[PDB]
Amino acid sequence: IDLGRVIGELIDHRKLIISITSVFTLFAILYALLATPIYETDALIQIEQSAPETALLQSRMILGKTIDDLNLQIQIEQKYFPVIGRGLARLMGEKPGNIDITRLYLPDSDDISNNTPSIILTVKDKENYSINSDGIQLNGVVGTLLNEKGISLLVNEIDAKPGDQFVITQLPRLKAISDLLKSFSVADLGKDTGMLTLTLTGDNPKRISHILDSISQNYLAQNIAVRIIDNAVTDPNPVRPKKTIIIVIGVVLGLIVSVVLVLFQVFLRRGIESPEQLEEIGINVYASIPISEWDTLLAVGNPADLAVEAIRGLRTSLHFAMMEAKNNVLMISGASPSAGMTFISSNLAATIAITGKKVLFIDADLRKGYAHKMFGHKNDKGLSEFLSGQAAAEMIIDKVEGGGFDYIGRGQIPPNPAELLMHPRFEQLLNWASQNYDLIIIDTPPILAVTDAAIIGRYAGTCLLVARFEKNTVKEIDVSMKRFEQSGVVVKGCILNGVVKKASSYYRYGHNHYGYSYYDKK
Amino acid sequence: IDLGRVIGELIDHRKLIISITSVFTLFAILYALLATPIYETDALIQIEQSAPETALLQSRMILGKTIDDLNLQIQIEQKYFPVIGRGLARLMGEKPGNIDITRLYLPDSDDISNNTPSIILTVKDKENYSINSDGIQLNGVVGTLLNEKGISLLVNEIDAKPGDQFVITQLPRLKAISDLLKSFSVADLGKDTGMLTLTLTGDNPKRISHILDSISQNYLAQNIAVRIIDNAVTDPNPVRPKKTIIIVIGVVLGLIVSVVLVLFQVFLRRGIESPEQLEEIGINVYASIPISEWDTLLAVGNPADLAVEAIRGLRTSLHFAMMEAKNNVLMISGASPSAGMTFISSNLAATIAITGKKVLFIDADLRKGYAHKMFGHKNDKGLSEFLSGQAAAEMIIDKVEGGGFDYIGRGQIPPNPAELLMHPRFEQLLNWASQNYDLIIIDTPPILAVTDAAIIGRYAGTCLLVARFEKNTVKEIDVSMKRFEQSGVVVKGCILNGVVKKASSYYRYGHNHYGYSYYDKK
Amino acid sequence: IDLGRVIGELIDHRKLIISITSVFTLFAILYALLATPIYETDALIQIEQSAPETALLQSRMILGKTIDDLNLQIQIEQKYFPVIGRGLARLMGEKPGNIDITRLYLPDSDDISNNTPSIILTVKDKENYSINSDGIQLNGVVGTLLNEKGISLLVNEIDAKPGDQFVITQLPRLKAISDLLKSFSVADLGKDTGMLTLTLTGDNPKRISHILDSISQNYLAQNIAVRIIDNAVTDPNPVRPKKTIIIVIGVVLGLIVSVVLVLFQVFLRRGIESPEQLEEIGINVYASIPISEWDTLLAVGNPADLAVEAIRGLRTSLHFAMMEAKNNVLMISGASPSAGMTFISSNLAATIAITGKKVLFIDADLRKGYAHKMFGHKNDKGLSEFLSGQAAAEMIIDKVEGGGFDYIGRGQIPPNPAELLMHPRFEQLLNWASQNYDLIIIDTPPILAVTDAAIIGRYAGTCLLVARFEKNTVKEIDVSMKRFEQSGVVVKGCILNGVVKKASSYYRYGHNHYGYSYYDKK
Repeated sequence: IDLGRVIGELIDHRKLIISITSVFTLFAILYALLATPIYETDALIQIEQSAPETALLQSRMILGKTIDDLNLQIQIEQKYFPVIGRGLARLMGEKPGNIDITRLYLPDSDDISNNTPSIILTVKDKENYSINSDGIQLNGVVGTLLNEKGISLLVNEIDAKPGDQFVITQLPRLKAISDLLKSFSVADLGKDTGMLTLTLTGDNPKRISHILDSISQNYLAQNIAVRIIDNAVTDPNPVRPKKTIIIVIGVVLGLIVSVVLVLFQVFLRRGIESPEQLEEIGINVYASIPISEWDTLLAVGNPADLAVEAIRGLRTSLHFAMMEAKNNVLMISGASPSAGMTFISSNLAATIAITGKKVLFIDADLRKGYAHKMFGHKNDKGLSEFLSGQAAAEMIIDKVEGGGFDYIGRGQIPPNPAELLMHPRFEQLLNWASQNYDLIIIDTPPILAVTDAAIIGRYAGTCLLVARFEKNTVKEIDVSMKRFEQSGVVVKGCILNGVVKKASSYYRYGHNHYGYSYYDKK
Repeated sequence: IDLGRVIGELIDHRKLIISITSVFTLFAILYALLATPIYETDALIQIEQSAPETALLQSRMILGKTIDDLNLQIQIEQKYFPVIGRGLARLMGEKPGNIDITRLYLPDSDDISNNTPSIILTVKDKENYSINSDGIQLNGVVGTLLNEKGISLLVNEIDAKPGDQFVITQLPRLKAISDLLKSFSVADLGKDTGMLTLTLTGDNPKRISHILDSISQNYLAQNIAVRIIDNAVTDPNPVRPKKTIIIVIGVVLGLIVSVVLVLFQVFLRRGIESPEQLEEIGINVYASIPISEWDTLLAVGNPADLAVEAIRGLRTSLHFAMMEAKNNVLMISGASPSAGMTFISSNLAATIAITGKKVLFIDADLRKGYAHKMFGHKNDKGLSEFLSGQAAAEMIIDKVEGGGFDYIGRGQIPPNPAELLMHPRFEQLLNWASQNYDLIIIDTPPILAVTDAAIIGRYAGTCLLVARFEKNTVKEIDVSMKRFEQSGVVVKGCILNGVVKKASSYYRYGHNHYGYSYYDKK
Repeated sequence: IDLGRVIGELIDHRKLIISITSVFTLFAILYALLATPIYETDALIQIEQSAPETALLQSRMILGKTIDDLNLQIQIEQKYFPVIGRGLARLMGEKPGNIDITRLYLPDSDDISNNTPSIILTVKDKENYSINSDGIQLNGVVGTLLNEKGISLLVNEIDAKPGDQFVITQLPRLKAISDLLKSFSVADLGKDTGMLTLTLTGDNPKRISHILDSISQNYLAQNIAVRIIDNAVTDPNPVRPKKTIIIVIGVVLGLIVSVVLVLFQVFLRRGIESPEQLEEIGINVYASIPISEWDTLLAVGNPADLAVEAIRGLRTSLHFAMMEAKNNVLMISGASPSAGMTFISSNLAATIAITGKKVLFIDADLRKGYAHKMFGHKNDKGLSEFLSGQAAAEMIIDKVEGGGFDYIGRGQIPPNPAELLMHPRFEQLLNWASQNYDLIIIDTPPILAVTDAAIIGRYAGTCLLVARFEKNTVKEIDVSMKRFEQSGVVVKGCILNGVVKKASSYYRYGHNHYGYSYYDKK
């Protein structure tokens, strides 16, 4: 692989790459805008050492005094049902509702796991409120304390709108200490100075400054039984989430994921990429039919289609290739199902019939042939009925309206399709057809599925394989040709079908084999 | 090997990989959820150095005082018969039963090895209990102490349900010290500060906090004859087992074990992977029969089977390959036993007999031929009886009901099978059969087992080998062909049997050689 | 690639390289000249340690005293609508207007986000001024304080011109401290000395010296309740923007961007670079027509053109190449549209007609042929009308005035162009034309677009392909020739059209294939 190859692959997979990168960036931006902002407050303490003082500041004695003074064991959180309800409410300009509680004694369930009892407070108005611990409803008012059902609660100064719910947890003293200790850090900043930098993170900018002031003052009173230089102030710019580094990572992560997925699809695909791959093995490619964007025949409904023009090129190439053959019978056989053989063979018959030639189309796919459905069908007396002996040759030939050629349907699906084609009536039909027509085109099932095409190929003077652009493999075509040759059927060449324009073909090889549209635009 | 090869191997062995990875993850999750949770309590001590104080804290003098104060030599464990009975009981929400014992004097067996005497206490109710040391049953009550059979026991406040057994061990003082010392650790956390961080691990969160408080207080009283800043509190989140790192290791370990086992099976397998391996040595492969999911013949019970369609392809390939031969006798010989020769040869005779040809099936496997059992048999007068001279040719030919062809059974297993086939009656049978039939198909034993096929191959105009997909080796086929050629029998080609769809074949080679199913689904 | 190749590529892409480098340097110079200059003032303090004194200097206590003394919370900025209005005003010699404010109390909106209220002061004259916070207009005079609409303002000594607007923000105390702290740095400069180097950056050289003097004096008074050696003086040379390193980076960045863009265009282009690329595949190139700087024919309006001289070379090469051919019919077919086939074929007919030969020009591009428009047309009865049978051969032949040869127009665009060319009237026309003319030149559509040229090529004794210099690929030509050969049309060779002089061709190959102009300049 070279620079041209990888750049062509990027150009071809640009849509997948952009989609993956864009969804990654969207997730990164949604995270950076919905994650709760965490502020950081700092303070400065003058020590008259400071290494044992650092461990004393983070001790449960100093921090425990802060939990008790500020009631940090009363956890109050705004209620939001999703994991994004808090982020989007902040985006919508909704100010976070807050309630002040000074006394909270829950019945202390203290079960196997839930050591943190919780209730749900629903704001009814500015004054009164409701409480539901486990469905037990209790109505309370600011001021008057509540002592009912083993639940003591004192809510002061409800600052919110009616309908706001609040999860009120009474976490144990050690947990409240452990939460404060996890967000509280102490540094020396000079490693020799008597200066300690107390920092505290949290989602509430005002609350974390009151806590850090309490920690500094409780440590101050404890030491005198030291100087506070800078009291705790909260940085108004949140330190997390760091939006820029999250979005940039979302871009880089989306890009590298896109590349490795594209790099795998390039290294794992085995389908045909160009007619050159077939010609490298010695397989003559007579036409490359591009994908048509469009029950009528394409060569009649849209004669100017880019696919029909490539079929006209096949017509002229076949005319020079079909001379010096045994007979005027041309067999067309896809290598795999859904290769587009009936698309090519029926439109090829149309492009040759308009040239004034008498063409007979034989849908000899007794298993899955649908040429009768496509042309309009008196489905009785098809090819099956003729091979079985219950129909004459003149009774199975029909004319296509949007055609120009005669066509023979497969008939009713026989139980022994391969055995019917071996009947001598089949060769007698082709010998009779070879005298009343200029060209006989025969659709056959794929040789890698059944052997029907090998039997029919014995009576055809020219045999062509139909390969799908990306669905069929080069070796798949080579096995198909060798299977025909093993049964005495020489394949004249292959027809690549369903070619799509790709930039990687333009850089790996010097051509894309898609075809130029050519008309005066009017 | 390339990326395509390894990815195809992963796709083919995905079931083994997923099974191994899933059982590894299941074991890891069962360990992470059944291992007893171990909590960690910590304390803070202020030293006014601290390096000799660390060694004094872990001394048997300080720790020995703790063992005596809290009776740590009385080991009490809830009784569970399996290694998982404690884990699952905790999962089921069953609270662990605990009993308080203050006096435990066992008869002190002190034998060669068991220096730790043990008894089994069975809770009968809230008040009384039972005791069985070595089968000697003793009934005791909370309160009143027990002095019987040299066993002193004082159980206080039994907190459990009736039926809970308890193993009560009286371990020596040094062992109790060694157990505490193993879970007790001392650190300085500043390497200069007078701060010591005493930590203690254990399965009981309340007990380890009482022990660490005792250690701190016994060290405190001993030093004043120092300040305890933070008393021992237990972290409610267990430090072990670390579930996430155990499960993630279970995933990674299952994956790497799956890969190396798959990597060995890929590097150790020698069987045929595709018909290309045979054709690389110059062995013509006339058909690749896929594995049929299905005593009737497959070509009659299910004519539309994917295996029968590949046999129809063999029929058309054989017709073109059998012309220009000496006679109409086709010999089919597997390279190894259970290669599927009789599956192919009997179904091939059916697919050719429906074409209106007279086919004779000769089961010339006088050792293990079971064609008579498969078709319905008048087992008397088979091929053996004819070669021995006790049966006429017209008396050994039988007709298959679900057939269409005539068949000759092997007969009774002769003592000299190879010698019977050398009798001139065998060639006279084939010369007679060659005049009353269009094709004679002969089953023969594998040439690498016996020489019966080499003898029969002298009279057959066409000889084909049947190879099993993965069971037979390429060289195994090459040795079989060369052994025939060494005896004057030229093998026309090979028939690969039992092909299964594999993604690795699609990436190593450009084709899988399995065959496309082709029918209108109705 | 070698030194010659890369140097030739640089010479050929010199215009793109110079343009990119020049726009990069222009942006860098505009940045270096429009970015606001930032001055740096420094002071020297003598400490009698200095490590805790450094942290005390940057404390909010010392810096907060400076904000209050100098009213640093009153932010005054000259109003400029663009991001360059301040830079260019400084370039134009306009001195920055400044107003002195001592009292600023805004109504303190304090909404969700905007914690910094702002107003807009518009200077009306030396004495009075106007104020608009949110559209509310207020008129004030220097001296007399304003207390209206909850806005307290005291503006002293307006030094500006009437019309100058000023954004007056009252930022919070912490923000003003954070802005000063961000630009204030303290260093020791000896790491042991009692010398502290206080430095302060800012856009106002006089203001930053007053602030740093305040910081030094507030720290001096605070410490005595230390020696100031060097009072704060501002370096008159701004420390930023560093113009030289910005411009030099603009040069280097423009160069490396130019190189990588040129390096990609060289590695991504696949078009033909020289006639040697075609001859390496075995394609005979009979002429290389250079780009002509110029509805008349080029070979008549400017016979001395460099393109016409190369066509005269094609004429002499064709004369030697067209002998020993079946007939005197020459077909010319571009490989892709807009290849210049009609430019070459019509001018080639002119250069051969002046030699006294009778030439017939057949515009057989029934889809997009415009030869009739170029020569002057009685558009009725073209080639289409003749093939359809509604026009005689003698009625479709016309004479070109600026010609010398006869020409046949395409006629009205037929619905079946490819089918009309297959009519036997086409060969009868050429057989008749071959007897009344010395050479017949036939324009045809590109073979990679439609098959019209393959049909016409069957009756032409010589067939040539027209390749565009850079638009067509070598493989594109090779596919075109093989498609003709697949239809029984042998292409005699190719004609490279639109060649442009390039230095890289002179270094990769030994020639540029552009052609030397040759005339006596008079």
